[PDB]
Amino acid sequence: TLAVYHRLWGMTEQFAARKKWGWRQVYHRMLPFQIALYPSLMWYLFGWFDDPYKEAMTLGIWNVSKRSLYFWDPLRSGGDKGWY
Amino acid sequence: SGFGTSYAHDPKWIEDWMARKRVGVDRMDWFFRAFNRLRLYELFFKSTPRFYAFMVIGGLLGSYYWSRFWEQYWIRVNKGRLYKDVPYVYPP
Ligand SMILES: CCCCCCCCCCCCCCCCCC(=O)OC[C@H](COP(=O)([O-])OCC(O)COP(=O)([O-])OC[C@@H](COC(=O)CCCCCCCCCCCCCCCCC)OC(=O)CCCCCCCCCCCCCCCCC)OC(=O)CCCCCCCCCCCCCCCCC
Ligand SMILES: CCCCCCCCCCCCCCCCCC(=O)OC[C@H](COP(=O)([O-])OCC(O)COP(=O)([O-])OC[C@@H](COC(=O)CCCCCCCCCCCCCCCCC)OC(=O)CCCCCCCCCCCCCCCCC)OC(=O)CCCCCCCCCCCCCCCCC
Ligand SMILES: CCCCCCCCCCCCCCCCCC(=O)OC[C@H](COP(=O)([O-])OCC[N+](C)(C)C)OC(=O)CCCCCCCCCCCCCCCCC
Ligand SMILES: CCCCCCCCCCCCCCCCCC(=O)OC[C@H](COP(=O)([O-])OCC[N+](C)(C)C)OC(=O)CCCCCCCCCCCCCCCCC
Ligand SMILES: CCCCCCCC/C=C/CCCCCCCC(=O)OC[C@H](COP(=O)(O)OCCN)OC(=O)CCCCCCC/C=C/CCCCCCCC
Repeated sequence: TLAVYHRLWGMTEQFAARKKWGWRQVYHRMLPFQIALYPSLMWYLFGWFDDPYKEAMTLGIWNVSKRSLYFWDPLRSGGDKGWY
Repeated sequence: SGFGTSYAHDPKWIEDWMARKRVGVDRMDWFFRAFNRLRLYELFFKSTPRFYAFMVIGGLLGSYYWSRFWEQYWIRVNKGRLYKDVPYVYPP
């Protein structure tokens, strides 16, 4: 019967490894939230980057020609040197 | 009839209106049937993290092209009256 007790004692020997695995599975389930976090950050920080990085970050969809007709810096509407 | 008195009661045509229950009739089922084929629910809505990503990425793209569309509308309506449309001629 001591053998049985040995098995019952030993079935929890690896508690630290099992609790680590538990938390590793909670973190695995939280990785998908990155899909929304990262684009939201770049969405809020877009105005911080320089124009050439704005263009590259959007694969060229955004460029200087895409700035609004009334740019917040009116002297730079239509380009850095103005419309004409 | 009886409008404006304590005898007011629903006219006949309102009673007939409320007698039409449209039981067992669905004239808009085609819309939902075709909408479901986009698989938006299976791909995005069902999972909360993907639901958030749809709102964020959709808002990002939607906001940009919404601005783009109405900027073109503004340029068309005000054609010939914008600063860019009328290059200035310097006096000699
Ligand atoms: C991001 C993209 C993702 C991928 C692509 C996605 C593509 C899909 C996009 C889909 C977009 C939505 C389209 C509409 C879907 C159908 C309607 C719906 O929601 O169904 C749910 C549900 C369906 O009804 P149900 O009773 O459950 O149906 C049961 C059975 O299916 C059938 O039951 P039944 O057969 O027994 O019928 C019962 C019921 C069935 O219910 C209905 O069918 C009635 C409700 C239909 C609403 C339709 C909404 C359309 C959306 C507007 C789009 C605007 C485009 C503008 C373009 C501008 C571009 C810049 O009908 C009635 O109760 C009978 C009376 C109905 C009276 C309705 C009066 C509407 C008059 C419209 C006149 C328009 C004239 C325009 C002239 C313009 C000239 C230039 O309807 C609603 O809940 C909708 C009405 C809610 C109140 C409306 C709020 C009004 C205030 C806002 C005003 C501003 C509008 C802004 C529009 C924004 C658009 C984005
Ligand atoms: C009798 C009456 C009849 C009435 C008929 C009415 C017809 C209905 C009309 C509606 C349309 C019908 C279409 C029929 C298609 C038939 C063919 C077929 O079998 O379809 C395949 C299939 C149909 O599903 P199924 O065959 O029944 O399979 C069911 C499965 O559960 C689902 O399959 P699955 O998920 O296993 O595989 C789908 C797979 C198909 O694709 C693949 O398998 C490709 C996999 C990659 C292969 C390797 C490629 C390597 C190279 C890549 C190079 C390119 C890189 C760059 C790509 C950039 C892309 C942006 O991926 C996708 O389609 C997209 C999902 C990708 C993964 C999503 C999860 C990732 C995280 C997302 C985070 C959440 C937010 C995201 C952002 C949301 C937006 C803000 O998929 C679709 O048709 C669904 C399309 C999903 C895309 C979004 C659609 C929404 C946008 C609609 C716009 C509408 C505009 C309206 C304009 C109106 C003008 C007036
Ligand atoms: C199998 C598929 C592979 C997919 C990826 C590769 C193929 C993709 C499709 C083709 C495009 C290839 C890439 C081209 C990009 C060009 C961008 C460019 O030059 O833009 C111009 C801009 C501005 O350059 P410019 O100012 O000289 O002007 C460009 C010139 N004109 C104007 C004429 C267009 O440059 C950039 O923005 C350069 C960005 C480089 C970014 C490199 C990132 C590398 C990865 C970093 C990892 C960081 C995390 C580390 C983690 C550590 C571990 C935890
Ligand atoms: C393991 C192998 C993986 C690869 C497998 C093969 C398939 C994929 C291979 C792709 C390689 C080819 C990429 C071509 C890039 C051309 C860039 C260019 O000329 O930009 C000039 C543009 C414009 O240059 P500009 O700023 O000088 O503009 C001049 C404008 N005019 C003419 C009016 C004066 O530059 C940029 O926008 C800079 C950023 C570049 C964009 C980001 C990197 C490239 C992304 C490629 C995406 C490909 C997907 C399909 C297209 C998506 C868009 C609709
Ligand atoms: C759960 C708590 C959450 C708390 C969240 C707090 C609120 C966060 C608000 C997010 C704001 C995002 C940034 C907005 C920037 C706007 C950019 C813009 O419009 O640009 C204005 C204008 C544009 O000028 P241009 O001539 O085009 O040249 C600039 C360079 N290309 O100037 C700029 O872009 C400058 C922008 C500078 C941004 C600096 C960003 C880095 C700041 C670091 C913050 C670190 C915070 C750490 C907090 C730790 C707390 C424990």
